[PDB]
Amino acid sequence: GSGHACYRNCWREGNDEETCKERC
Repeated sequence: GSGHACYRNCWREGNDEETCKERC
């Protein structure tokens, strides 16, 4: 769902895992 969706876009755009785990 939306957390996962968030996370894939966040990673896809170039952000690291620690950033995208915090964002999403």
